[PDB]
Amino acid sequence: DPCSVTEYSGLATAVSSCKNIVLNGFQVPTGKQLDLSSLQNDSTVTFKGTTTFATTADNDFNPIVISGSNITITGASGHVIDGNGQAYWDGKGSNNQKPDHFIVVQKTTGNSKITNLNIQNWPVHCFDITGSSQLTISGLILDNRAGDKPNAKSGSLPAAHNTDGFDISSSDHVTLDNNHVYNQDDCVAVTSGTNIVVSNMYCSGGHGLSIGSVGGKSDNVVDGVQFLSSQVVNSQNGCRIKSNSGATGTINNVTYQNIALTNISTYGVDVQQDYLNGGPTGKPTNGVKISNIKFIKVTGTVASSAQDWFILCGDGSCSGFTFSGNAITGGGKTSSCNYPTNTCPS
Amino acid sequence: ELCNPQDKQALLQIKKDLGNPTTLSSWLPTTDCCNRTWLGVLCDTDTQTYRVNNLDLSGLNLPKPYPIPSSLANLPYLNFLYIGGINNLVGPIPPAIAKLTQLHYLYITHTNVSGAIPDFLSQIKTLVTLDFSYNALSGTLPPSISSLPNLVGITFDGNRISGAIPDSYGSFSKLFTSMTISRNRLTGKIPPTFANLNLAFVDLSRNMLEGDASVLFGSDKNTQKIHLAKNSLAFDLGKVGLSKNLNGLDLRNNRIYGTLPQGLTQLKFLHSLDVSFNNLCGEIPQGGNLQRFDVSAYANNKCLCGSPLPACT
Ligand SMILES: *[C@@H]1O[C@H](CO[C@@H]2O[C@@H](C)[C@@H](O)[C@@H](O)[C@@H]2O)[C@@H](O[C@@H]2O[C@H](CO)[C@@H](O)[C@H](O)[C@H]2NC(C)=O)[C@H](O[C@@H]2O[C@@H](C)[C@@H](O)[C@@H](O)[C@@H]2O)[C@H]1NC(C)=O
Ligand SMILES: *[C@@H]1O[C@H](CO)[C@@H](O[C@@H]2O[C@H](CO)[C@@H](O[C@@H]3O[C@H](CO)[C@@H](O)[C@H](O)[C@@H]3O)[C@H](O)[C@H]2NC(C)=O)[C@H](O)[C@H]1NC(C)=O
Ligand SMILES: *[C@@H]1O[C@H](CO)[C@@H](O[C@@H]2O[C@H](CO)[C@@H](O)[C@H](O)[C@H]2NC(C)=O)[C@H](O)[C@H]1NC(C)=O
Repeated sequence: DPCSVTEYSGLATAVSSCKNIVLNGFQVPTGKQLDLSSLQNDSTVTFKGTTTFATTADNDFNPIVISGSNITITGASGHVIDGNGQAYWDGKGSNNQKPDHFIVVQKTTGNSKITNLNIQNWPVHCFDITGSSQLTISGLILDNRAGDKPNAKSGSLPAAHNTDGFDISSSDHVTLDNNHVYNQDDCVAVTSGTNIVVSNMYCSGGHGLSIGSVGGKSDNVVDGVQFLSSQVVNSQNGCRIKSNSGATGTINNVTYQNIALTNISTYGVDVQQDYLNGGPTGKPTNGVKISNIKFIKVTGTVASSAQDWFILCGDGSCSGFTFSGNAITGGGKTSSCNYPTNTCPS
Repeated sequence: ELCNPQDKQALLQIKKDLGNPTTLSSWLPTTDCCNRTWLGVLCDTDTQTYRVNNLDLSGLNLPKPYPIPSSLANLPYLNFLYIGGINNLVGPIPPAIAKLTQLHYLYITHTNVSGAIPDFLSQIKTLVTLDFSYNALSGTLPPSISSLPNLVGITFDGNRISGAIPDSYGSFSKLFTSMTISRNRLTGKIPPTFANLNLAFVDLSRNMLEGDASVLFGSDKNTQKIHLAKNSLAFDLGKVGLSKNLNGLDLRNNRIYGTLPQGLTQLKFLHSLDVSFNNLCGEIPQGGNLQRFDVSAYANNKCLCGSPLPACT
């Protein structure tokens, strides 16, 4: 059966010829890509057993790539996709070479879906979604909890770093629903896109639900993102919007609605326009417009180390912020906002 | 209602001028346009005039081709105007836009708008950014916009703009930090007057530019990204100074010669580098992040050597 893949050598044949493909749980050899970029229209790929990867210490290497139209990638009971993360982690993340993108979803269109995948131990960023349209990703568990501890190369630091769950760019009508992410960086990060929906997420250990950092990239327009009915726990931030200093662009129509926070270390809500090379400058610029941002029923408790709210907009670059029913409490550092007024909600 | 009656008339007239597209179904004449129900419409809650000051027209899927409605001029308080992702939006940028005397942020992008970028934009003194990327605009760059005193960036990528970059484009204010005009048909040399700019981001890739680009470099600049790939630039790269903030340098497919500057070693945040397909020679500076890069970052040069490449003899 050419459509039932039991070893890497049989994959290409199946992708070329088959509309229903089963991957039975094998190790992908070093430097070799689990290449689903040529999937036929209306094809289905089902993961079974445990899929593993040999070590490929290469920043530019992408282990799994997905592309096609009206495709389905899904998982059967008991399946596991292991990303060999333990072989790479060194406390420093994207800064020892490590494949930067574990799964690339590119040019995937036409009501495609990725459902019910069980993924653990991935090297750096997990999903990189790009150039796609009408895509649903639902029911996934991304478990990188094994990276929380230090290892033989990370000194005192957590071994896994920069382990974003879902990065989205240059995509339209993407829905992320009912996914669990245990990681060490952004649960979701949207740097560009339109009509993005992120619903029923459970995000633990990372940096929260984020727009940005926007600006200076190939696409610098974010328009219409909804973060709905989600949990953020044990994370650096709850809700976050960032734009890069000196850049131009637009963040418009972003809603955080019914977001529950527990044990947030740094910012309940964080909106700032002063980011320069992954760090704040304190001097926001006004080339990136941020407009029609709603925080509706963002509630819960943040850690004593945190500020409940932080807003640092540039001059005239922020407009139309709406606050309703929020209850972010517990911060021991006084909150700080410069828009809409000089006072925060909490 | 909070909605101003003239603003409401103007919005419904714009909708009509676009053929009453179904995507603007929420613009019901029986409802308050200031309540967030009308898709893409926001009113001024900062001054509490509640005049319409933020309009977003995106992905409208027009059934027929329509020009930009001149009725936009009847929303005189627009601060932010985004028109994007509309294949059936056609025709030139209309002089009605010149009546929007409070406009700060203007985007007309990913459409079929055509014709020249109009010089009347120089009259809208409040302009902070212009984004006219990925349309079908032609002609040459309007020199007068260099006089805009609040302008921080222009984004003109992906059109059919020709001719040389005006010498006047060195006269933007010290607030001006971003210039992208990639993917056009620009010819000639980068003006020496660009010594007077201090750009965080510059992208002039995929044009027909010739000659020296050293004026875009300098250890005194506050520059994050320099993107000049796929031109016919030619200068001695080893003589340039580098901004401490530089995180991306893309010079691929030019005729740049000389050795790589040793200052590359001191760049803490350099995370993207591509100097492939040029005429560079000598040892790659050893240090910093230079050895992290794939050999393909340095490939197809004249006589480069050193890690990541084979060692020099
Ligand atoms: C593979 O599927 C593509 C999907 O577009 C589909 O278009 C409809 C037919 C419908 O099934 C919708 O759900 C899908 O999203 C096809 O491309 C489309 O083809 C139609 C043909 O009528 C055309 O109208 C669309 O513009 C086109 N879309 C795009 C994005 O290109 C493929 O069709 C092949 O390519 C076409 C350009 C045309 O040559 C067609 O005859 C070809 O079969 C589908 N490919 C195959 C091999 O089936
Ligand atoms: C202006 O309007 C036109 C017409 O509505 C737009 O034309 C579209 O342009 C894109 C990009 O060139 C075409 O995409 C191509 O589609 C085919 C399938 O049809 C695909 O196989 C190719 O790989 C490619 O993706 C698209 O077909 C084309 N539409 C038509 C009807 O020809 C245009 O993009 C608009 N904008 C500009 C700036 O011209
Ligand atoms: C999108 O792809 C799915 C396959 O995943 C197509 O659904 C199949 O259609 C055939 C023919 O009608 C049926 O016999 C199968 O039972 C369907 N499978 C499932 C899982 O429903 C679907 O037709 C495609 N849609 C479009 C618009 O092309």
